[PDB]
Amino acid sequence: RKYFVAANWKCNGTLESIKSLTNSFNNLDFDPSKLDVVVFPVSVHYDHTRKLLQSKFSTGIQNVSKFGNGSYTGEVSAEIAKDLNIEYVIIGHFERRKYFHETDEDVREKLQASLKNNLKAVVCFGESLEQREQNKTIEVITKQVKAFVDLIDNFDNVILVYEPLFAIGTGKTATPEQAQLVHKEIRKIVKDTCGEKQANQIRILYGGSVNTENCSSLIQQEDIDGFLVGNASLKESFVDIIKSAM
Amino acid sequence: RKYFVAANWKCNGTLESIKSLTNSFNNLDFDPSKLDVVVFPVSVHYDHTRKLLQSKFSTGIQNVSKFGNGSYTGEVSAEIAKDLNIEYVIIGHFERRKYFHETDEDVREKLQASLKNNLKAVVCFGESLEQREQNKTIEVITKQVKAFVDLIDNFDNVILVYEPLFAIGTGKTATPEQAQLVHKEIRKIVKDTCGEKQANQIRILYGGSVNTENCSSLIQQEDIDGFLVGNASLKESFVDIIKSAM
Repeated sequence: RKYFVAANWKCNGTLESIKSLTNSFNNLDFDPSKLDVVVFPVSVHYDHTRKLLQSKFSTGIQNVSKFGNGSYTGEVSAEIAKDLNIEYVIIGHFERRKYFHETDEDVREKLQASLKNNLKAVVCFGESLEQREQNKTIEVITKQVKAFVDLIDNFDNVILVYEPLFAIGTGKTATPEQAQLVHKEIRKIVKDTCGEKQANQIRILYGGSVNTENCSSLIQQEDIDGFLVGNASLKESFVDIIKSAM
Repeated sequence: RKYFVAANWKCNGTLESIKSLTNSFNNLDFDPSKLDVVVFPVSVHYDHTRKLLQSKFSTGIQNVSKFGNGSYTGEVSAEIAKDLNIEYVIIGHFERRKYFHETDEDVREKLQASLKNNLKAVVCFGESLEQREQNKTIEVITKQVKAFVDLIDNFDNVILVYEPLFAIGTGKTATPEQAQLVHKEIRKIVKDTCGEKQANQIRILYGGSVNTENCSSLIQQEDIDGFLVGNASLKESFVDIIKSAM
């Protein structure tokens, strides 16, 4: 199972900060055939970032439309992404489910659209704090994963990301042990619905808060195949996070 | 009052179609100091387009975030738009109100963020068929415009667009006279809430179906200062539509 480390720059960056950042990133010597390292800049920053990053680095966009080409002002369709040779796309990130009312139905349609166009997809899901305290974690995640999991035809092209919302900006922290449990269950769902071969083939990333300090203990976990890094990916120290997966 | 002709390519285009289209566009000879012509490509297409189009053409993006930089995956902030020297942004296009639940609230915050960052904004609004059959046109439009009109500090940097939804995809057609009445009322609203000077300065574009045939009859109208063109702007004949404003 090939490790997957992704940098979700989210809504951050300037042409200068990116030029400076990608420069550091490029100094890290790693074998792309042994590790997947993806960077997701802001859509308008894609071209700039892509030119600046060396081939060993994959690039994608933080969101894609559930509709195809057509009258949908402000959207980016998978057809357009394909035409642009954009490799990955993030779908269902909690920030979009939260602020932009994206639903599991949306996540499903977006995934289907992405795959139909040969885009690799990093699909996110997770439970809120309320959901965790009510002890509905497994339940919620099962409903979320089962909302799209039956569309995955190739388990190398779809990467799942567990976002423990209950730990993001709530004063709480997710421990490697806790993530390991959830990951194991997420993988179990995939097995029971797609098969063991698939379940062992698909990468499941930790989408919680990752930093130079906790990355090693997290990646160590059996069912944690890497992570979707937030703010830490906006600093040069991100390479040390990539290193912990080499 | 300087005429304003915009091309809202919406979610359309491939690197090749754009290369070809901008080619035609560049052939049109016009004085940018006398006429404002703006093209709004897909975010991931901005750069490609900007490089292909000549200086005489202004460019912008079809949407902008109501938040600033930070944790908002998939969004583009005004701060980022400014760093990239993106001149215009479209806000409140009915397509984002319809499919992406953008509210007047969202439009206000997006406009504010836009101006705060020195971006020029093309703000859209308009009533539905249901709302027109109930004779609530002026009422609805009055409510929409008054949701953001007080934020306008420079009436050259904000462009209003009246989108007659009741005539978009309903089989009905808006006549230059009908549009004119609304336009006059919209301007009247600005006059009373911002002053006469401002009112005669701000441009109010027609956002309905515009084509090589009806553009002249529309631009003729007193209070119609140009248009936000859709599918017609994806064709070479778009130049003719520009000509009708020269």
